[PDB]
Amino acid sequence: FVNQHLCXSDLVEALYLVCGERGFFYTKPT
Amino acid sequence: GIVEQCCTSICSLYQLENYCN
Repeated sequence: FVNQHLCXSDLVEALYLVCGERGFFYTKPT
Repeated sequence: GIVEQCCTSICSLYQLENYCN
């Protein structure tokens, strides 16, 4: 719907509305 | 990392769903 940068509250925005209110976890490998 | 092309450059929404769990 945009095909742009997906980072912070942006990549988060999606993740939140994308995931499905089931929490998530980006990179931060331990 | 998982949020590669996303947090760095362009990305895809379906990719965001993958992170979910």
